[PDB]
Amino acid sequence: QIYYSDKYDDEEFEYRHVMLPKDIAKLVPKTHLMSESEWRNLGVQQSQGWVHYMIHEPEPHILLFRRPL
Amino acid sequence: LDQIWDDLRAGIQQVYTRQSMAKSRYMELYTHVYNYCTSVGLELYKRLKEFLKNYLTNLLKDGEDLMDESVLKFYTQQWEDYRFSSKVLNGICAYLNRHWVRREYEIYSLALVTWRDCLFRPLNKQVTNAVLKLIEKERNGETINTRLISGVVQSYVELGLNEDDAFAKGPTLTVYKESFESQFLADTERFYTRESTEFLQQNPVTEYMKKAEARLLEEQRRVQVYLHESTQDELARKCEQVLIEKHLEIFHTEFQNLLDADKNEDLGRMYNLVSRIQDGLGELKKLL
Amino acid sequence: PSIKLQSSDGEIFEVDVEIAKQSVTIKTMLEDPVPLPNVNAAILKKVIQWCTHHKDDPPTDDIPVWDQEFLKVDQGTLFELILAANYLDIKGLLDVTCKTVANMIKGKTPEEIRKTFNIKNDFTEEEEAQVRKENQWC
Amino acid sequence: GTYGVVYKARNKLTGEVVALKKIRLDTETEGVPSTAIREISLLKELNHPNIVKLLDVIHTENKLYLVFEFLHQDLKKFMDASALTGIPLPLIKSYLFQLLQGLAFCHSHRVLHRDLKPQNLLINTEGAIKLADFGLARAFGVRTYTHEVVTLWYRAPEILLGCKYYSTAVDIWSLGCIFAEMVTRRALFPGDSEIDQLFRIFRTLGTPDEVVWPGVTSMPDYKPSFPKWARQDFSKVVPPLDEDGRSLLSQMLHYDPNKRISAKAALAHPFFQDVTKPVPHLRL
Amino acid sequence: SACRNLFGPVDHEELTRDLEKHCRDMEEASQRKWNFDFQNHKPLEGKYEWQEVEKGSLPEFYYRPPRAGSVEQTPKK
Amino acid sequence: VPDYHEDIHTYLREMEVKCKPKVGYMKKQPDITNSMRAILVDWLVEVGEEYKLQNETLHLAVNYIDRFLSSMSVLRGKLQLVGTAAMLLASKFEEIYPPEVAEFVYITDDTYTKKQVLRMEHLVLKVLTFDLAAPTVNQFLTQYFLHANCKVESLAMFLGELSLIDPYLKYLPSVIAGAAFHLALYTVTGQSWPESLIRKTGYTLESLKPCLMDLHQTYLKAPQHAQQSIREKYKNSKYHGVSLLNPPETLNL
Amino acid sequence: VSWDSLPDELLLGIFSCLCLPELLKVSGVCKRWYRLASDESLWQTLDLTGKNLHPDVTGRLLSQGVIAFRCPRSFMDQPLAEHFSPFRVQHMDLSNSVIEVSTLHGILSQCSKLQNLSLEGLRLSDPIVNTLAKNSNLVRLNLSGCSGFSEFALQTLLSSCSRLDELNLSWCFDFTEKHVQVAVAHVSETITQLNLSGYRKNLQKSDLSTLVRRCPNLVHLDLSDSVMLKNDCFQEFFQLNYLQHLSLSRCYDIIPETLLELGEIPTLKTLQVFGIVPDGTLQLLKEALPHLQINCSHFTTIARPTINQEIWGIKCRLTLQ
Repeated sequence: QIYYSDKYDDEEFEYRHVMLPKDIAKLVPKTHLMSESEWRNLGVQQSQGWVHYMIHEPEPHILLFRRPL
Repeated sequence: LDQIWDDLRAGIQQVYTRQSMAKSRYMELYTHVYNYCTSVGLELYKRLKEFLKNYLTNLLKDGEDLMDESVLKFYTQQWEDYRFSSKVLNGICAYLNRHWVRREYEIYSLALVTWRDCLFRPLNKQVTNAVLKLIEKERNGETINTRLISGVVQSYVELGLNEDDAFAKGPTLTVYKESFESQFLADTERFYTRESTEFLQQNPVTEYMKKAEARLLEEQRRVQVYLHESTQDELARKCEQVLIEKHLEIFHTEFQNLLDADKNEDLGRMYNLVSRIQDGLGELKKLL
Repeated sequence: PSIKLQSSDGEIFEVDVEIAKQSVTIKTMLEDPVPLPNVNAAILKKVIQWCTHHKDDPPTDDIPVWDQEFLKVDQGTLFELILAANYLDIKGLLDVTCKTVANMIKGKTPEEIRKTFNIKNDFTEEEEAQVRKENQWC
Repeated sequence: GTYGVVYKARNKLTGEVVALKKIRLDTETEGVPSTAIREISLLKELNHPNIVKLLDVIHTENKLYLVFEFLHQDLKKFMDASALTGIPLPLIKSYLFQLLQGLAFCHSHRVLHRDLKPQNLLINTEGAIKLADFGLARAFGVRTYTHEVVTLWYRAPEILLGCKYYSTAVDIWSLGCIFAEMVTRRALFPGDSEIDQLFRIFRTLGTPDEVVWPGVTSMPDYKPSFPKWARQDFSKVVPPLDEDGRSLLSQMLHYDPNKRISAKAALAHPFFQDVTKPVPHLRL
Repeated sequence: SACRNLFGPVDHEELTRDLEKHCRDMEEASQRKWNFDFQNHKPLEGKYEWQEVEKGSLPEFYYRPPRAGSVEQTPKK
Repeated sequence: VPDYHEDIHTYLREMEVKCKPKVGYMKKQPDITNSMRAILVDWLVEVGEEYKLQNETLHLAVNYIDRFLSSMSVLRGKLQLVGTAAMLLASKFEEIYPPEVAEFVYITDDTYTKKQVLRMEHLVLKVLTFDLAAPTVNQFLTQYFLHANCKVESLAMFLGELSLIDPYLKYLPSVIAGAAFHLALYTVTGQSWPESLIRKTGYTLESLKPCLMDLHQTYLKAPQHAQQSIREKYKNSKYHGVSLLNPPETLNL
Repeated sequence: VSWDSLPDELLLGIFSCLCLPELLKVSGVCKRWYRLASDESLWQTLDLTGKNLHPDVTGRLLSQGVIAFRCPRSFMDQPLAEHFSPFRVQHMDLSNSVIEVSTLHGILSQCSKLQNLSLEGLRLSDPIVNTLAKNSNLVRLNLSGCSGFSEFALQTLLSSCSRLDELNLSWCFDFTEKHVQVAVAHVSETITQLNLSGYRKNLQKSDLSTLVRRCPNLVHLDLSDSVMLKNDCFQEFFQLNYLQHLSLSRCYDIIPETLLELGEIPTLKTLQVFGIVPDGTLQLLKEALPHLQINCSHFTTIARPTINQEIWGIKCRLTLQ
């Protein structure tokens, strides 16, 4: 269900995005974005330091994280 | 403006010392007030405050300096008339209260504040002393004109200062507590302490108990017809602490001898009295 | 009972006390032929009609259609009517007139608004560019 | 498995290519589909060598028959066959010439395709290529139209950033993507979703900004917290291609729609004015 | 307000007969020029060599349908 | 970009002559009159307004109505179903989210079944032979407006629709469009037909004099006409309420 | 009729029925209307959700008398050039905005009556927090994800602020044992809701003990991703008395079974324990302590202004849709 994406990076940060199924995606808050504890509770599984930093209005079921180098 | 001010002042002179003017005059005054506030009425507010201070000082000059029994029949009348006429005046200048006093002082509250500054005159202690003298008829004498007391009591209740303290909440009895209740309670204690002892030194204790109960019921009734309701508890506590709670040893002796006597009824009244006070029955049960 | 309300020119319209009670000023005056030298009969009759229509109220933003058609009248009377409502200090009537004027201003440009309201523009031709510069972020 | 039935006819004709198409019509659901009506009305009005021709319309009680024009091979399978060999440059130039001619005609006649992709381009055994799939056509006079276009692989930054007017410059973007794709046998922008698509476009052509794209910051779905990438050298993006073709691609995948060349303007390129007409080398 | 009539209901089976007699015009010309049984999805004697070409030959467009431990790190998939 | 504007203009000028219906067709109908089609088109504009559709839908619907009646006769009761089918066709061709057949078989007060609507749908497709991309005036007006304030356009479309209410069918849609544009421009601000239009479309004022005076006189007679649904609809502020202005009594041509 | 004869109160009454674009539009009519377009009574509650803008524009707007200034996820990466007076804003929301350190320092060196705040996701610094120390009236606060300040600055801030009702010092990715120590040492005594998650190898036993023996009024607590919490921590919570909402999610050093003891605290209502409890055993926990709610609120609530466009129950009237 949870589909991850490859790492694409610029000269200073390094990124990733993650898709969600319908049941999980129905949970995301549309007012404030999240924090590491929040999305780990959601059910994401990855390293330490990734920061949720954007919401895309047309498609809410996609999350965008980043973490510095 | 100026031309408005003369007629307005004359009209306000008319509203005080009321002669029940006609609604045409009142609409003329209201229209003047509304007209000036459309062209921002700080200046008119200042003039109103000035005029009230002047008039009330002049009224104080006369009628004062009586010291008893006539400071009341003067003060209650003046307070009543001034309150009514000031209420009407607040009615007239109602346009200020909506559009300039809202950016901060209502006219009625200003009038009450000025009358309060008339209260902090010898007119404060004199009237209280005279009321105490009149209620010195706690002994007897159906000459207590309750309309000469309830007016002052209500005035003391009302004048609780409110000028932007927080807001109009409800009962503001600060002035009542700090300028009338204390003296009343102290005098009550003093008089009862004197009379109870002098009566004890001449009579058997049964009549003392009867008189104590009678005075208790009388002083519970008295508050319901004279004073503000937030007074019953403290007065009851003090009158109990004076009429009883300070002759318990005499109570013990009479308790012993009434057990030597054959009265089961002073039993009941004694029980009611001692129950009115704390922890009495233990000494009653123990010698029992 | 009833009260004899006299306009600025004698058009005495006898009106129920419970109807005139709607106006706060008259309410407080009655609390303790009455001329109202700031209202003529033309406005007074319409005010009485409106009050009688709202006499039994409980006591955008969903303007009632009765008032709306009652307000479907030209400019000068609207101006005089707002002033009369302020002078007598009636809440709902002043509110609805203000709301109608607001909705009627909606849509037009500064030129059109300035034209329709007979507003005398001033301090212009050199600073309006600056004031619009203050408002790009709109 | 792989259900369907087709029919042909080869009796006496030079342009003897025919094929029958039947489209189901459910009796009581919206009736005739809007796509069918748009297709038929916009198709029986155009005629051109680089466009599939319609010959007749047959309307039964519950089915529709369209006598299209048969043709041999599309582009996806043709590139898949030559996926390791590459495509001859003159053949590419001829294909691009025919595509540009067809686009010029369609846009002159007020018709928008909006659905161009290699899967809808049909080639003949003589080098001639023609368009198809006019079910998404619409007659534009520019208003605000429908907000669903070709495919996430071939959309344009006009639609992805949710613009309101998408007048006839999106087909140019799709054509450019197809051209670079067949040149390198790789789709330039293999998006997973819209965000992956935008991030890939940025990675290839650098982050847009007011200098590059005027009025980009005010688009409904722009957020300047995007990654700050730089426009890579356009060379290694399209290695096997010369300088003049690079110029044409650079001025045919430009961000701003106004600064994006049209069809007839593109017909006059040097790179392009050199014109051949070979034939396909493999079976069709 | 827009819910209005103009003339009341009118006869209908005459409409059905009229429209179906209308539709009997693409029955002689259809057989003539295209020599195919369109109404029955059947081919005919000829003049148009009818075959059933296999699906992999012609491009797909001609038949396309319409529309303690448990540490905090990354576990690869 | 003007890279295609003149080409599209020329192409439309070419198309408009192929789809022009017959003028004297109306008498051929045994039991229908021009007044009756006027009532039908009035109902039509009412429907088009209340469903919140576009006016180009109305123009295409009336064009299909004309090319159908001018090429086929029918008894009295069927004009309503014909109009509904024309609405369906125009909406599906043009408008983004077309209303369903249920709404149309409802707005006729449930007087006809869905299947008859489908059958006459087949019929109208048959007689038209799937030729629905016809040109109409609004495209010409929108092209003209490029060479101006919103009131001008509101009045222009007003005059055009008043024309399509019912003697104008002699003139081509470009002709009516030009005459309405000139008259509305004069009425709103007195400006005259610019030279660039004469360069582009080739029309001059003299060539459009008859339709221009017809539009003037019918504009005068319109406020007292028996039907004013268009008038009350353009009373709305969306169109700047411009249906209430005065029809000029004499022009300065 | 000359409508320029209207009184100011009626003109304000008229203006108070508009929407922000039109109120901006009417400002350009005549000098009097220009005055009345900014009269500190229409500008109570503003809103600039995500709308890009510029520091001087926002400074002028705040100086006009804003109270409830809501501006989440808007970008201001440009220098601030003008001086102002001390502002009057009370409920300032700036979460997630891409803003510059110098600009944020400039804008915060003016506000001093801040009754509430939120600085989620931003990056702060020593002058930032030093200036922020002046707000001796902060009912709430938030610093989630922020990073950069130092121990001395943190202790000065927390000592200066006393009335602080709820704190959320979460997930900062540059703290150390020193930072968390000074936080728990100098936190105020009124804290109703507190969150200190994230600090995996920095939250230690003595720290939690000091916290619980200092602040007795914690109603909502959470210590997620703390890996050094044990049984004695559980009894530390038993010394607490009003803990209605706990969450020890992903606390890896804890057996699932000792959690049954937690229900013995009387006033508990919720417990979010994601990560430790394996599947199936959740039913075991529920049946073991069925007087609670386990794993039912995925998202925090500690000083998050919005959870619906209303900031902290306050509704904004001037808006941009």
